[PDB]
Amino acid sequence: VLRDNIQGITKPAIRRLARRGGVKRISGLIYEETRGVLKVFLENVIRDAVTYTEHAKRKTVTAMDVVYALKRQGRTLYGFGG
Amino acid sequence: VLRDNIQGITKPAIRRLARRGGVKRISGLIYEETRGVLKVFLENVIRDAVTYTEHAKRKTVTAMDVVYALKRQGRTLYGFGG
Amino acid sequence: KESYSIYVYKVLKQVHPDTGISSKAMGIMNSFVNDIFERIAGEASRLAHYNKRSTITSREIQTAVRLLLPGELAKHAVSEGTKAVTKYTSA
Amino acid sequence: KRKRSRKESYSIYVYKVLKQVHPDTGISSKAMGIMNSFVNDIFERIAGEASRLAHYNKRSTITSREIQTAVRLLLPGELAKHAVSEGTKAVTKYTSA
Amino acid sequence: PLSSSVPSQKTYQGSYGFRLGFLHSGTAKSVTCTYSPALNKMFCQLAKTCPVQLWVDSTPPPGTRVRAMAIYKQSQHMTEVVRRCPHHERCSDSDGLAPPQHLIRVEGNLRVEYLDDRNTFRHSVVVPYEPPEVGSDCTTIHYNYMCNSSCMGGMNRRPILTIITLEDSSGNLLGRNSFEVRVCACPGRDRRTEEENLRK
Amino acid sequence: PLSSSVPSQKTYQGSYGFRLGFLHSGTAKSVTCTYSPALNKMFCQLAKTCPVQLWVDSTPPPGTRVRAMAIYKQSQHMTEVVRRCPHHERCSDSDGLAPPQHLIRVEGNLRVEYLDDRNTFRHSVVVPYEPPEVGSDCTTIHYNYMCNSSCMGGMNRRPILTIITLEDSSGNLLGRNSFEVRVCACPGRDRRTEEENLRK
Amino acid sequence: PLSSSVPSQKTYQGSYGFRLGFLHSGTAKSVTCTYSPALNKMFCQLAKTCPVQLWVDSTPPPGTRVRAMAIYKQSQHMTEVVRRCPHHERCSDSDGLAPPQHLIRVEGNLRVEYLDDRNTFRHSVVVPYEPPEVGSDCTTIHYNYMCNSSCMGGMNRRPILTIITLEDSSGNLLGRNSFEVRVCACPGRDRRTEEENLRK
Amino acid sequence: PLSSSVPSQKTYQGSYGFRLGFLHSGTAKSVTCTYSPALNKMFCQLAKTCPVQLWVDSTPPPGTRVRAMAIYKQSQHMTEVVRRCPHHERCSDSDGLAPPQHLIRVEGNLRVEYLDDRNTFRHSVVVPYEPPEVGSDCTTIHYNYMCNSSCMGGMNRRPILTIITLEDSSGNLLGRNSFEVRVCACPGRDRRTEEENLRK
Amino acid sequence: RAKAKTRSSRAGLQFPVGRVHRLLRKGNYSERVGAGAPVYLAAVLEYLTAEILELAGNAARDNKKTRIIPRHLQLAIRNDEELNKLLGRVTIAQGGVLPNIQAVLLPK
Amino acid sequence: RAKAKTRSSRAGLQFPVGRVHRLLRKGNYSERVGAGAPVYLAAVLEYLTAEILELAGNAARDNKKTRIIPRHLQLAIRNDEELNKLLGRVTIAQGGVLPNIQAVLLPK
Amino acid sequence: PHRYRPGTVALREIRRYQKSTELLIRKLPFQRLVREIAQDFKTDLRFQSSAVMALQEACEAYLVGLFEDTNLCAIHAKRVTIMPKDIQLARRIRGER
Amino acid sequence: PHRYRPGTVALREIRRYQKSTELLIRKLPFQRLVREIAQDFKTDLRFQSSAVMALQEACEAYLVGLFEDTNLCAIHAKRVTIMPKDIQLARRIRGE
DNA sequence: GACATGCCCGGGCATGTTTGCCTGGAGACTAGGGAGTAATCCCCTTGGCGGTTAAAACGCGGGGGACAGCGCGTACGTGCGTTTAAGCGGTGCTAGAGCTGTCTACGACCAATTGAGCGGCCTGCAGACCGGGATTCTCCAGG
DNA sequence: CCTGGAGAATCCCGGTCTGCAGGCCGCTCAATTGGTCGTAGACAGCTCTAGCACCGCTTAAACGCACGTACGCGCTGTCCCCCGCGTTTTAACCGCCAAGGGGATTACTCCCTAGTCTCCAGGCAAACATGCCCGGGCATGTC
Repeated sequence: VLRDNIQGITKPAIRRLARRGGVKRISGLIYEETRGVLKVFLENVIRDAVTYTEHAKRKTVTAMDVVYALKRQGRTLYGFGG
Repeated sequence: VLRDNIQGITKPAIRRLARRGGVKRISGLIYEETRGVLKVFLENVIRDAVTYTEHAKRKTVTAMDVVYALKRQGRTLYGFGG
Repeated sequence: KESYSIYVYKVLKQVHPDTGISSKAMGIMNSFVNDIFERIAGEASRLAHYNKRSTITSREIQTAVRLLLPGELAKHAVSEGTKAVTKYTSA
Repeated sequence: KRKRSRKESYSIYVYKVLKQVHPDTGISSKAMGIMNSFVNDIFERIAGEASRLAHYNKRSTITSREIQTAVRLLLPGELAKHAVSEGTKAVTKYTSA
Repeated sequence: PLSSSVPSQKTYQGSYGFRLGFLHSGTAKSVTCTYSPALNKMFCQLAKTCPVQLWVDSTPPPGTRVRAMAIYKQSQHMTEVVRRCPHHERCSDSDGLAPPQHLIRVEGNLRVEYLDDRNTFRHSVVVPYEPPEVGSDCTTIHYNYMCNSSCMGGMNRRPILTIITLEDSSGNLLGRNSFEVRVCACPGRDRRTEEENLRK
Repeated sequence: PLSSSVPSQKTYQGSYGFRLGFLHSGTAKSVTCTYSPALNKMFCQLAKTCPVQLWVDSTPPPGTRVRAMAIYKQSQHMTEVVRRCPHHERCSDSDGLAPPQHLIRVEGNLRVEYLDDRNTFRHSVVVPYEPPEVGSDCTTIHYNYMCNSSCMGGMNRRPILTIITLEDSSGNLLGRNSFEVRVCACPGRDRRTEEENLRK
Repeated sequence: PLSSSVPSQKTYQGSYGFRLGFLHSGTAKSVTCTYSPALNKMFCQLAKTCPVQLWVDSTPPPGTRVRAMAIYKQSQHMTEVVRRCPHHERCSDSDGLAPPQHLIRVEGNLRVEYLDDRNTFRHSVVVPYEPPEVGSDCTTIHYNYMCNSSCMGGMNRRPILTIITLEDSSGNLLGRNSFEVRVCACPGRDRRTEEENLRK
Repeated sequence: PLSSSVPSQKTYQGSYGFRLGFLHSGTAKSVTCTYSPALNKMFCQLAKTCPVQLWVDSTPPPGTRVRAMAIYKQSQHMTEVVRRCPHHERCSDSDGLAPPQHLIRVEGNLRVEYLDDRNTFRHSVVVPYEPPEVGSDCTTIHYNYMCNSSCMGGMNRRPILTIITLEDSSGNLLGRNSFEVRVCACPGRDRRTEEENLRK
Repeated sequence: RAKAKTRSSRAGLQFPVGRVHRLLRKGNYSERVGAGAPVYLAAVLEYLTAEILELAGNAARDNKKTRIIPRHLQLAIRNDEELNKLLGRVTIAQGGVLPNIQAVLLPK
Repeated sequence: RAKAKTRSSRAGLQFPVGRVHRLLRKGNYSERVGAGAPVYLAAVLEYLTAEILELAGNAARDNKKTRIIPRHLQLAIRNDEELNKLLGRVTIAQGGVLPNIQAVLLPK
Repeated sequence: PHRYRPGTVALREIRRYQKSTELLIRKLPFQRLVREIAQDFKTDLRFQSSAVMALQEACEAYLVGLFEDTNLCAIHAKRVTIMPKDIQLARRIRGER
Repeated sequence: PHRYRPGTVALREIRRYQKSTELLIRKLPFQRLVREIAQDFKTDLRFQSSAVMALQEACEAYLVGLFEDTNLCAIHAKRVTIMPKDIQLARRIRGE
């Protein structure tokens, strides 16, 4: 039902993310490489979040499921509970 | 009672360590920079190890104290128990 | 669930009486209190396990404070924690 | 005048499993110490993660489901598949035995 | 105003067995006076005749007199002197014998005396007693009420009691009787309606 | 008593378009006040509030005063001075500002004055004038009547007309308006009834 | 303010057997007054009649006077003086005989006196004594309370006790009796309410 | 007492777009102040804080002031000075700045000015105008009402309007607004009842 | 049966000691908890809470804002060297970053 | 009393089920432990133990040794990316390193 | 005409985004990406409105931290333009993959 | 005469040490270094023989792993020689 | 007889205080954990002597680091045009969240007995040494 | 400069010899296992409700695409100096050996602390108490 949404991360979106990090000049091959890295990170977090949802026997993913998924990877997140 | 033992880490010893890391050519400024990094590593590990020793009110640093000190810093050590 | 929003607000008024807190800024503090709580309670739990002891005293928390907090913050925290227990037992 | 206190280690079971994959291969005490640290480590991870699963879900008992979910969160994808299979057989057989 | 005392209303027949009596008028729309035995309550209009019979077992001695006075039935209002309301006190309707402020008046008797007590401020009308004539066993006196029960300021819808007393020369008490009164408009209507609830 | 003349009730707006206005109160059984345009008649309770608006095409000069006076609407009784009945003239209900015998009063206004003419024998109450806000179109005055239209001796169920007159600081006539009034116990019930009687 | 002492409420009949009495009124929602024997408590409205009987085995000597005083029933408020609230203290409702700040009054009687004690700050009203009728067996006095029990600043929703004391010419105590009182807007409803609660 | 004039209540935002603002409080049992936009009416407790924001499109000149005066919403009661009741006028609850008789009080402002007009006897509180602090869009004033709407003698269940006028140093009018107020014991319970009745 | 005293006020702290005594004794942190253990930890959490709020307030005054927001908590954690270690891997919502620009990128 | 039978025998495992049951009850992991909990965990620990020993034995044969030493455990773990990730933060005593030389350093 | 020299506009962007705090990835497209990845593991999965934001803030915080290190690696080689080598090196040094 | 070109023996040492497992730093000079650092936190401390070995295995494993990253940083800069700045970058990227 | 007019009772809202439930702290007793003492004795510290590897030192010279120059290509900046993300609605219902009942489940204890640990010996593997030679690396002629 | 042959050095292989570790056996105590009992955490069904999902239209901020120019990266050459390799000399580490006793450990006894159980006080919400207002019906005067 969903396809090619990875392209939604447009080039300006990758620029602004690199801009906040101090980047001044970017090459063309950075965009394709960035999307590949983004998917791996987002994918690993989703698999862990869904794993908690399945254990809880729910059909909806809550914020806490994402917090626990990030936390165990050394990504303690504040703001959405804890 | 004792001073200038950091110099004990002779120059050939730093070479052999770099050899395992695949280093083929070393510069003279590496030996002074390495001794600084090695000292910081020991201070953090030794400080935590002594902390576990003082808590137990013991006067001899055992292997378990070093294993615990290394573990919490994100580096587990197998072989010396624990 | 029980939140520390009432106490995080009082502490600020004792430091900056004329300032407020936003809804999100308060939620961040709640996650901060719980995080630091789990670390100290977690490390203090292992200290009692390593020494083959069951009860968690003020020493297990004091040592856990040194292992977790840096050198500067640890000493100030140990000072406050010592007075709180020294006053409680003495009163 | 006791001689020594009582200890415990997996050196007996690590030696048994070794002769199931290589019946004609030994293992040194140094290599054995590495295996003991490995078993104790993996145990702390699973038990540590299974403890939080029961805490988040507000349960007070650790069942085979908490361990099964903890294994899927710790081990990689491939090792998790085979690990879950072996665990499923043990509980399945133990219930029938 | 207010009086310093309250007259007496204790029924007293006396040695001569004094008791009252009334006629048997109807209850039509055009009736002036009518008495209700079941209620001991007279229904009459303003300033009209009110025949009242005087029954006695024996004839009192000569000089006996009959006095009539009105008081408020309710105790809290007894101290208030029953008089004509401020309106009917100012209007010009005096018969030359009754003062302008007296409520009760006796008609057809020249020997009538209206008393305004100096010590009690009460209004009363007195007439000599006469034995029954030939063919009657009771003497009749005709009274007149100069204010409706609903006159504001006077009675003000408060029911009253007409105190009839048989007295001697020195004013002593020979017999006393009383009965409720309701000076109103259209009395037959009221007596009929009143007696309809009586049977219910 | 009877007056030697009859006040002129002819409407006179004057050089300032002096007129009157009233509110839109309902007709509840015991509504304190209520005005009927179809009858130009006011229905209020005794001693209660009586709102009356003042409409003018131009703001009169300062010092202008408003006087109120009562007369009988029926020509047969215009010569009689409208006064409280002998009953309500004797009771103690003076607010300190109004004499006892006066029928009309004004509440809420400190600068009120009551007059008892020596020649015509009429009563009246006067109050200064005040303009409304630039957005409003009339100023309201609140009166009080101290007798019911059915007060025997006083009005005696005879309708009355409250004549309002705008006057300068010297008392000269600037304007004049009037309106019928009925002081009763059930204003709304009576207004609704009279309005229904207007159709019936 | 607060008084220096608390008047005694102990019942004392005396040599003349002084005892009180009340009537048998119904419990209509808004009955002006009514008494509850089960509660020994009176329920009345503000400024309305309150009959109180006087029972005695023998006629006291002449000059005897009856005094009435009010106090709070709750022990934690007995030391306070029972006075009218600041609101009903300013309103102009004096009958000419009673001061403004007195709670209890007597109607119908012309020889009434009101006292404001100098040492205790207590208020009270006094009236002479009168014997009953020949056939009667008690004398009735009619009091009037000038504040509701809920008057903030005065009683303030706190019950009170009206102490009646039979005293000689100088003030010596001949007899004493008391009874709780409640000044409310719906006496009948309130009596039924309390009596219904008493069933429990 | 009474006043000699009636303040103005005409809405006028002026050149600076003067408008009022209120917080978005709830309607629980523990709410002390809450504003109902559907009614333009505020619900608050006695003596508690009542924040009132001041919104303007542009900053008025220096020296501008803000006056707050209460008047009875009903015309017949406007001339009556809105004051505390005789009870809450005698009790000792003054904060040193506000007189004992004033109804509205401004807390947390030393430049507050309570005015008891000698020519109109009106009560009012005035404070200088100040632009919003850094990070705010409106200026907030803290008011306090010292009597419930049901205080007998004072407001006596009569609604009141809170006239807020923006004026310069010379008192000239720059802007004016108003909103009804109800000082009760249960603001939340009362707003629910009133609003729920508005939904019906 | 003397009147009660909240164990938090009994130690001069603002955080609830009673709650910490329940949390430490649950979640399977230990078999037994000492009477002085909750008091000690409650004071530690209160101190660290005051440090962040104090630094955050100063960050708010720098922007002349009368309220603390998530951004002010970020600057307070990253400017302080010690807090940057205790909270080095923490991610704050709408925290942003510091205005750090490498010198080699600046113009010249 | 009947002839007892070890729980590990019922599950056909080599590791002990009784010992794992204790360590689960203690250590402050939870208040209660299910019967099927230690049986499931004992099977997982036994599997991972066979994976390392199997690869270690093969590494020992490559060096013509008939005895596993820490050096063989190291080579076996790193040659399997799955175990390398599981033990990516473990230091093996006397384990050594892999013989990896960057191609850019080789001569020509 | 006028045209800002290359690099000047980039500097003003670095300062603006480093000073702001709002999200930089469009919310809706990211929400579809999260569901396109989750469907591969389980169909009919629902997400809370807060759960999606928790993922986005974590991803942006990761990429930003990645670009910072990627920028230093480019400076170490005395380059100003970042290239895939800089990203791969930074992720390799930290043991990411 | 006979001798090799620079880079030959240095490369041959890489194969030799990467194949072995023993320690590459002298033992006694390491013990005095640990005690010189330990006395700063507490005086009169004692160590077990195994405790010191645990520190060496941890230090060598750390430095060796640090040189691997350092070598990559040097290769990234198109160099072969490692420089002090190469070590600083590898540490900073690792949050040290 | 029909109508006109006022007062009493009943109903229902309006308004403030009393009563009931949940959470945290106080008071008291029982059993185990912790503390202290006495003792053993294993392990760390220390010092000696001799042998020797490893470290230190100096020297030469080649390879790699470095700076400077030139080419051109990839990137940035700007403009116009196209797209769809945000916003603000409306509508439906799935699924989260909480409650109440009941049961199977694990904790707990006691009694019985096998598994695991420690201490005690012997052979095979691994290490060490010496000689042979096969492989790797470097420099010199030929083309 | 490129290719091939010869010399030199290192590494690998094979045989012999020696010492420590691995593996096994025997014995003893505690822990695992059996089998009862008890209490309740968790499953289950049930319900209400919130929050998510879907759809629509409108605004316009953001994303696409295309063109123009230039700073930037890359390759090249040429210094030159820094590090490697080698031999020589000096220093400290390893090894084996022995002794002293401080500190960790174990065992035994006693005292204080924490857990468990029961009861009271403060905070929050609903019910009761009581004054005020409106309408209906009857009472009573007028026509």
